[PDB]
Amino acid sequence: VSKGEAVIKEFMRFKVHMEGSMNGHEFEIEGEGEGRPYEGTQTAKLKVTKGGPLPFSWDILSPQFSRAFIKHPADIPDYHKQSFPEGFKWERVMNFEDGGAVTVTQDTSLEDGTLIYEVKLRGTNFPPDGPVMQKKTMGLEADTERLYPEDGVLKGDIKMALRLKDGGRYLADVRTTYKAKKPVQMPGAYNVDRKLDITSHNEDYTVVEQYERSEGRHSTGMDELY
Ligand code: NA
Ligand code: NA
Repeated sequence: VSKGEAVIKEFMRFKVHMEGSMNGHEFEIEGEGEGRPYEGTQTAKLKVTKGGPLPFSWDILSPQFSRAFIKHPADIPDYHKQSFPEGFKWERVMNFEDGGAVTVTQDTSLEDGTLIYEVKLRGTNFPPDGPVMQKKTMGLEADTERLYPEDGVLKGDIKMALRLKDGGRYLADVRTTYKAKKPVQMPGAYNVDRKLDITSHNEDYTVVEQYERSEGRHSTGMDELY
């Protein structure tokens, strides 16, 4: 626990705005959320404000809507919670098994006690007849982010799996750098286990609600072939 880290309260709200494009199609999202940052739980309500109804799966967007809301055991310091009031940024690459590619950048700030999220997304090389652009996915399976500290940043990697409507999994590798806007006490390497659910949506996905539970843990031990 660091001095000033109690600016992240037991209950916190956020506002989010995304500007994005998928295979050259521009869109925008606006939303709001809330959660229990020390319990690792949160919800959000998102609305499509431009480019709707989206001609692609919501599951591409859902992991882009909140790093203050991760539970930690007592001996893993919270990189993101310590970054306040200044906050942090992140830079992500998603590489899908069929060659779809997504670059995402994000800014997190704090204004009058509310967390402010600005997201920029560019997706390219999605097969037009693939499960993303045909809207044939059915949410994210629970996954694990392996995080390690380097040069005052955190580097994360996720083996991500989207459920397919017709059965089976559609995989991605998701690599992200997380960058505090000031120096903070760094954790060791550790894992974040996560389950993100779409709890409700209107028929055309112009209004979407999501929930996530995120928990930090140690690894038990890595660079093995099998
Ligand atoms: Na998160
Ligand atoms: Na879901």
